Amino acid sequence: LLQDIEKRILHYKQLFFKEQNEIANGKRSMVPDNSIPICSDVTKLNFQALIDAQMRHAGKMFDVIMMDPPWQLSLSDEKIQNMPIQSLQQDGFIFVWAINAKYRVTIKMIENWGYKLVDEITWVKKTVKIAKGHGFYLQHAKESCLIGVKGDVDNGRFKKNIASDVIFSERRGQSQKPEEIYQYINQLCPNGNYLEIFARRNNLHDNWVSIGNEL
Amino acid sequence: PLDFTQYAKNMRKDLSNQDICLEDGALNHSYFLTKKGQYWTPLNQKALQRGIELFGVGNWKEINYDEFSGKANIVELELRTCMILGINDITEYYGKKISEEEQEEIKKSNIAKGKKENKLKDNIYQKLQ
Ligand SMILES: Nc1ncnc2c1ncn2[C@@H]1O[C@H](CSCC[C@H](N)C(=O)O)[C@@H](O)[C@H]1O
Repeated sequence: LLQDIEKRILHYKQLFFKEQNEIANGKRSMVPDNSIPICSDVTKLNFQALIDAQMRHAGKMFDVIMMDPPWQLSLSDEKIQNMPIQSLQQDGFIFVWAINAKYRVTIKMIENWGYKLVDEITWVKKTVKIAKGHGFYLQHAKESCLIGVKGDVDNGRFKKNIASDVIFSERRGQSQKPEEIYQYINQLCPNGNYLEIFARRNNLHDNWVSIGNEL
Repeated sequence: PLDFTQYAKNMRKDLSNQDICLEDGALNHSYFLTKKGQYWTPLNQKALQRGIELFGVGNWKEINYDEFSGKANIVELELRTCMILGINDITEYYGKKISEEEQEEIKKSNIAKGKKENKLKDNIYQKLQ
């Protein structure tokens, strides 16, 4: 009905008129203020700039790094392996999410960058308690974060025995990782520099650098 | 004993795209409420205003090539123009090229009119049909 349609359009423009107005007035972003989004493609990215600045404003190097590589089924597998991660951090943990397809390869990847595999986080998907995945040999009801370490964590900053291997949350807009990972990272490192690569807009947090081409 | 908030700025200055953060180095929530890639920059706002002065309202196809090359949803323009003139029905002004000096007046005038009429919502005058 034209009258019905004509009617909706005016109602709709009003929202937009309102939202732009609210923004004018300072309406906040969902994003926390302390987060440091950067938009680039890593292949394109020169990590020197990131290192120079980080050393410059912290005189330090990343406590933690996180990854959800966009595995090809889509960055070349070679490209991710070849990212200059080793330069990025000197004494810290690394997290990386391995789909069951890449699980071994990922392992080889962190070891390549000089990490020692010490722990794996497991993430279950709860119906709200089960996940249906079309597993090649066994159906999958989780994916998992592989954690590697280099250097001294005997340091005060990282706290041992502060987190649980298993995580329990619902899946939102997958691929979107559980919130609680950032909490668990708080246990491990309390208020320390963190990084994240391949990052989407939703997952930005305070004190966290983030690089993705979707930011 | 680190101020994360300060740390955020200098990084955001040399690292983050111009749209993402303000000159001071604070992060501008405008960019982050809008989607993509769909951000409407101050500078191309000037371009809309400039475009109306040259080609006139409802000249979007002609206006579009000159100031936004692809460049914009035909709707985003008309919606934004409704904002420039301070009305919600832009039909009245169509095909008329309006100077920046005059867009300011029409907006100023239309709003005062809305307010006294008591039919202005969100700083835009609502128009009877
Ligand atoms: N060549 C490239 N360079 C940098 N980032 C890329 C890329 N190709 C894909 N990406 C990004 O890597 C991300 C993989 S998805 C990341 C999921 C995200 N961690 C979450 O919170 O769920 C996507 O943002 C994709 O945009």
